[PDB]
Amino acid sequence: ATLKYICAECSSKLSLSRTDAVRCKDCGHRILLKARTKRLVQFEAR
Amino acid sequence: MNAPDRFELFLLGEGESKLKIDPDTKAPNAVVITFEKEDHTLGNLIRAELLNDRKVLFAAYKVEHPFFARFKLRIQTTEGYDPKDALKNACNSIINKLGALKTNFETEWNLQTL
Amino acid sequence: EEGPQVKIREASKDNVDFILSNVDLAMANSLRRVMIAEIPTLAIDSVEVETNTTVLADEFIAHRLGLIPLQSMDIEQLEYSRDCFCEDHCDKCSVVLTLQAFGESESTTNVYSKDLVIVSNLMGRNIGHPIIQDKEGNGVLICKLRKGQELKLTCVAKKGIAKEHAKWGPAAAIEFEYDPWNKLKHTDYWYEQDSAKEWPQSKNCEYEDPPNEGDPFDYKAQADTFYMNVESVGSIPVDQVVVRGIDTLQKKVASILLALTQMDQD
Amino acid sequence: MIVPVRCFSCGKVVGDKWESYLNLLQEDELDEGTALSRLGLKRYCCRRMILTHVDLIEKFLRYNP
Amino acid sequence: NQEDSMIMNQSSIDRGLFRSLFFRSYMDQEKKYGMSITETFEKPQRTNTLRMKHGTYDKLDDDGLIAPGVRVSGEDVIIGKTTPISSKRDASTPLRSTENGIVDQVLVTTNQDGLKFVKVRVRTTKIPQIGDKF
Ligand SMILES: [Zn+2]
Ligand SMILES: [Zn+2]
Ligand SMILES: [Zn+2]
Repeated sequence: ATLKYICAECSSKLSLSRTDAVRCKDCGHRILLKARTKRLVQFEAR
Repeated sequence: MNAPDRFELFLLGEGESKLKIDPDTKAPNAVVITFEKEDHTLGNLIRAELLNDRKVLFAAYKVEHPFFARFKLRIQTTEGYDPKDALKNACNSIINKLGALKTNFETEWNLQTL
Repeated sequence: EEGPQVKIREASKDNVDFILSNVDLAMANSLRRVMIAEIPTLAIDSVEVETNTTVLADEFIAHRLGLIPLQSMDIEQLEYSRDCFCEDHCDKCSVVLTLQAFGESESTTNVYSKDLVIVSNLMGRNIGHPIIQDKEGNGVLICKLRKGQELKLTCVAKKGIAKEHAKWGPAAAIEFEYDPWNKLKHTDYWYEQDSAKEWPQSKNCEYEDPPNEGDPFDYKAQADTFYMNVESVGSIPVDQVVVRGIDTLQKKVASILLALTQMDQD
Repeated sequence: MIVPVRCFSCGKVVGDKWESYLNLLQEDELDEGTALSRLGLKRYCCRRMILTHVDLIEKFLRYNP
Repeated sequence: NQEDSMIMNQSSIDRGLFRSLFFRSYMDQEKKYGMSITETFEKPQRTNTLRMKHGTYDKLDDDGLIAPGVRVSGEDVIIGKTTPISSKRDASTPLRSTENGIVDQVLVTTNQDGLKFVKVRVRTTKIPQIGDKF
């Protein structure tokens, strides 16, 4: 539910510490993406 | 970015009244009604109706800049006729004209089947 | 009935063809403007996006949602939130719709205007049900999703006039022609060798008496009798477009009449 | 990039006629013009709207994540 | 519409005529030299650091990255990197002064050399305004 990152190759929910380097645990591939804020954005449908 | 809010087109601002009636500096018995938050939907209609009043000498309207929803109506009437009245009468005449039209269209619509 | 005369030739669920006899150009035109702009309607004016894993941008989706036509029948018994007392919106000024769709099927999943859901208590008002004229029952196609994708969002539909955003138009096109014989000589037809053979004559030529070739020009004639066709988008039925058209125009004249009376005191 | 809702010029709702349009061409074996007309798309501004539309969404969907 | 000017139907525009998306992808990397000497990606505070931007860093998470979905404007610090001095002096990236948008995506990858490096993209809808060239 409460993550930090997501692998771009295998669309997989992840989360790791900068003390534990980079890359996907159960995929390999070194990519990674930040994942949407739960902050919630409101748009004028204009 | 430097554009105004689209409601500035129909919403009156800080203070700001709809009609500002100012006496004409030049010719007598004439006046300049500045209609705030208005276009050609109202300008032309009031103007053309005023031109039917066979006691109104002059009646014209202009929209000085397109950026702004605001128009200037100039009215000149015969001695012993306040232009404020000439407008009042014009306005009234339009409501009545439109009244009939609603009633008529309504009538005809009911007779139509689809 | 006394003044201006209406003669409906054709009428449908979303189209009315008629003639407007005994009227001034200004009135005919002003009606056409008020029908385009100044009539209030309900439209999504706030999308709150929880999830969006579609190929489309959040705002790109929000934009389409605004354009989606929805019931504006009992729209006169919904308030402009601007003049409502609530902090933000409520039930007296807004309609709250929901959209949750998840591409679950192996095939492409289509999101329709049919898939929006009212969550606001309507208080028995005919309002904000996405208007669906489509044969198959689906609305407007909003989005598409692959097997993976999900789109979770909330919509606040609000009262507004086309004059603020084109989405609020109960509008569509309005046909408008007067004097299909140019008897008025109200336009000078451009030609190479012949004005008559080169310009195609109107559907409305049947309804008028063709000129008179070797006859004097009617200098005193005033443009009257207007051939019109009003198309509804669907939010408000056709009869109501013109009835509310007449009405709102009549209203703004009355506010200008009432305006005079306030300056009259001091 | 998905069939716009409403024609830019006039406003007639076009965002619902799309799939319908494709059946007329594919299944019903109709021609573009007649199919456009069959959908009630009379004016040229409404005609172009669907006729010149390129539905890239189909292509984007194709991408794996 | 005189002298190479043109009139647009504002109505058409609201309906989606000539509307476009604009994407600007900002980027940075942790250090370029030093065997123990590295820069850092984190939201920085008062920490004897002093020499900093502001535009508020306050939209950054602990990783020194904005989460995708936040609206960004002005000089909003979008990446929070820091240079260590033998005291954390700034090295943080503000969003392009003139710009404003919504964070579209943030990519956290490594280099051939094995260094933390980020790519931050920002989305903006550009609507046909006044002196827009066609
Ligand atoms: Zn992976
Ligand atoms: Zn309210
Ligand atoms: Zn059209």
